Amino acid sequence: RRASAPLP
Amino acid sequence: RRASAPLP
Amino acid sequence: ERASLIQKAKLAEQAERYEDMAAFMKGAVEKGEELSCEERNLLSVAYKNVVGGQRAAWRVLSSIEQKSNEEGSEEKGPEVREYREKVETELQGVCDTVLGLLDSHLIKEAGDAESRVFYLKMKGDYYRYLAEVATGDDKKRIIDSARSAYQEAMDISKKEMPPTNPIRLGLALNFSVFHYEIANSPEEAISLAKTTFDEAMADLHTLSEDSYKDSTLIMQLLRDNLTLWT
Amino acid sequence: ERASLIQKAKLAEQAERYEDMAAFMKGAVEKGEELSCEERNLLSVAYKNVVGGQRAAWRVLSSIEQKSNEEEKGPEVREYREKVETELQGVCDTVLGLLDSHLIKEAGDAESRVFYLKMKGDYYRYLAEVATGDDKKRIIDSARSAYQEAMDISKKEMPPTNPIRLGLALNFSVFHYEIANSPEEAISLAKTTFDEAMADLHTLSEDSYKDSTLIMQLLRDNLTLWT
Repeated sequence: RRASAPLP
Repeated sequence: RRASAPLP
Repeated sequence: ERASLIQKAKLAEQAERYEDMAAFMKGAVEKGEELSCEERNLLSVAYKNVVGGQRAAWRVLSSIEQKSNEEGSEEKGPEVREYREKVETELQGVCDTVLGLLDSHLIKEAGDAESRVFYLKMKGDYYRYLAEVATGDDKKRIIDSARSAYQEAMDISKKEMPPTNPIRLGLALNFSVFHYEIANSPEEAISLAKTTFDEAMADLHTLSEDSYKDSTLIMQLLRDNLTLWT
Repeated sequence: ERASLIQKAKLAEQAERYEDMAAFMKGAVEKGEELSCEERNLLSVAYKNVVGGQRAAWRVLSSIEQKSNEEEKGPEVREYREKVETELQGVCDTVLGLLDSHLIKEAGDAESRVFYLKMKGDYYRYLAEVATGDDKKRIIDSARSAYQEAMDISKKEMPPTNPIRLGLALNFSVFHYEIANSPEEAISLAKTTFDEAMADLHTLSEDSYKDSTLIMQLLRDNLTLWT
């Protein structure tokens, strides 16, 4: 499973 | 912390 | 349709949408029909998850409110109280929905001891959650209603359930938690928890693989609390 | 009322009540005023948590629907998956509405305009995950454009190590691979972004280095997965 930008 | 009955 | 509500409730559990699950189960209960072991468990899981998240939320907001009062945060402040009270009202409403479903459809229409104890353990539980957030007049009246349901359930489970039964064990655990945390009786809690642990221990030699694993799980929680309370 | 909504939103985060947080933030945005770095982050955390739980739910219900179509839970799964999809569409439409009518317009700093344009592309990407035909292609164009307008501003007024720039490039390359059907444009974008930031790591303070190398690790992780 791929990753997208995390929470700021 | 104490425990109460778990989920069935 | 009733089967369609039970199906969407099993689907809502898989997707971890417990408020959706709760709504599908309440609607399944409202049909007037009796629940099987499966349906009862879906009803339990739905609401225990809904109310568990409201309890944990209330615990955080009370913790913050205590700190903001301790520091005299004049402005930080009314907002914790307004919001903690908002989360408390949502909790009270969920418990009132469960207790309503119990008193008006479930306890009455209970086919046997096993379900009647299951439903009376729920009533005692939801009154205990209510008592965790209650304050004065209401608090004492709610503590009496939890003890009533827990006692009526203890009587039925002692008379028509084996001491190894997971509902009996779970009931005794919750009632001893009520005694220690809510009723202010640690001795009645220790007495109840020790007795329950011992009676089930005596009859473990007569259980199959599935039976043994379900009973020793709750027995471990009984003894854990005993370790904490002694 | 505005300070009180921001306060109850910080409280809702602590209690992990993200739909409550979302409602408090939407109300704070609706006041018409600009968001600080803090408020901007509360708005991001609120909605990314709300929509993340709706996406994971949709993924499970589609997985079950695929299996039931392999033959008879079918009617109930479709009704319920569509119900969870409508709730998702509505949350994305609320965010995109806040961005287009209040946030993007009333944005000063290039940094906050890129932040909001990354949000716009993201929410259109989540919309495109669940979309089917006519609407799907129109959403994918809206996602591409918003991600492009943001890439342009971040290349012109942001360092390659900037975490918003890195996070934007990561999401855009995820858009290319998963949504737009261009793995080569995704690999090209992810490699380029990783290399440009790598070159300028020697100029960052302890905190900035940690914030940048976190997203850079996600860029290279996806690169490992796609190659």
